[PDB]
Amino acid sequence: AKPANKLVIVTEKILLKKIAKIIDESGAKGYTVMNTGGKGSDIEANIKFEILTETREMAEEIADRVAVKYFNDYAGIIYICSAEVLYGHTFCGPEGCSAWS
Amino acid sequence: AKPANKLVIVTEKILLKKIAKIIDESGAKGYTVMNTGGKGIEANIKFEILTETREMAEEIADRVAVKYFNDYAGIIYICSAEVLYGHTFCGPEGCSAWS
Amino acid sequence: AKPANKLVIVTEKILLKKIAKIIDESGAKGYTVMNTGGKGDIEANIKFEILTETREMAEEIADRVAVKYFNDYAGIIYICSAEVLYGHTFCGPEGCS
Repeated sequence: AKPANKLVIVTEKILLKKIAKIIDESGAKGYTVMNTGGKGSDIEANIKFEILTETREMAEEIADRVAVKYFNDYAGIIYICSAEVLYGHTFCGPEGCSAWS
Repeated sequence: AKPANKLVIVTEKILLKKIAKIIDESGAKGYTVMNTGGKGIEANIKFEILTETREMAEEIADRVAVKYFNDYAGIIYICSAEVLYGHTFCGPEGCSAWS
Repeated sequence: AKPANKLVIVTEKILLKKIAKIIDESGAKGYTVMNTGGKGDIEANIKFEILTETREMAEEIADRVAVKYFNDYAGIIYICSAEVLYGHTFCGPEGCS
């Protein structure tokens, strides 16, 4: 297994393409996005991005860049979880996630 | 970053408003909720709630489970998280960036 | 609370029923699945989340999904720690004590 940070961004849907561009420019290999309901009826339609990164640095760079650009003006939360990647051709490369020295 | 507990509730979709009322009364600052599927594949719902303490998370879990989960299907679990940004979660002071 | 392993699988939507079969055959008690998007334009994919009482059960699901599909279909599998607080099926009738 390969260590990873899982970065989660929950914010306004209008920001979808701008945030995707930031993730793309970061070096992260990819992302998952989903429609959510958010209360922060007063439920509103949000989006949630999930990004695995190999380093905590990469995750903080994405978080910092999203927040600095948008979070004065738009509601949002960004948080980080630990994770281990078991399989993932792009994340782990072709040697896979359980290579030996 | 600020430590958080992430409380997840997966349950029947008919309980959405009922469970949202409990979360709103708890003092948690917000929640996300999403439409999901479970083994029937039948439509259900998933809430995710960040709390500043484990006690707050447990109080929400206890109240939801006792009120509904002896009558409706539901599962409640908790994970650790660290919050980097969040005006409402961390407050106007921010998420303690040098901690 | 009961310690648990949270296994997540993100893969192509066409695989939904075939992955669900592997989860069901594993001994896992159930799963949540959702429609998601991935970098494409974004394109549609699916995400499963499965809680298991042991690590080896999670890995057995991961290994079986990757060996059958991941030479031919895109996919990522990862694992997180969790604790279950309430869950009649996961914890048994005594609860998650």
